[PDB]
Amino acid sequence: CTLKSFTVEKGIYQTSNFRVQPTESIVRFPNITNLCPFDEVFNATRFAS
Amino acid sequence: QVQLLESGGGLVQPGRSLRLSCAASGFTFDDYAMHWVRQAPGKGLEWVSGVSWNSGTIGYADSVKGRFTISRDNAKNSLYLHMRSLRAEDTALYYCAKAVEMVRGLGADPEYGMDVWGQGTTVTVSS
Repeated sequence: CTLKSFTVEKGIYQTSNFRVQPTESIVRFPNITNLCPFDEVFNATRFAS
Repeated sequence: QVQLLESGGGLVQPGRSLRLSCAASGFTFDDYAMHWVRQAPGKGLEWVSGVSWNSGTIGYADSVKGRFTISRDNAKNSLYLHMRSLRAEDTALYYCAKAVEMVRGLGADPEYGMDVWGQGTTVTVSS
């Protein structure tokens, strides 16, 4: 299928490219320290008028 | 240095309106629950009203409920105290005090600890 022929003459041909595939998935990020103070708004004891 | 300046005093005939204003300078105005406390002439203190960090008032005194109206403004660091139905009895000094515990600094939110006190005005009413 590479030479586009049926009979193939003797030799050494190059056909394709051996390649390894990825295995899984990785995501990275440093330790998270800041969280938005939503509780102070949502859990506030008294809302404004 | 922390500064609590109040203004609005002056004799007004009974049946009029008054709008005291307290200015705060020297701290984060949004992490401290303000208070308004009166001071009768030659008598003890008497709590009037207050406001939490989030512009939510915490009720007024039993004998004053119905006329006073407090309002806060964190943008200008200004607290205001609208007053209605003025009467001869409503003559006293007025301090605006601040809480001590910052919000979420440790159960519930703090409201106690009136530590810093400004020099009060001399509101008086006469016919």
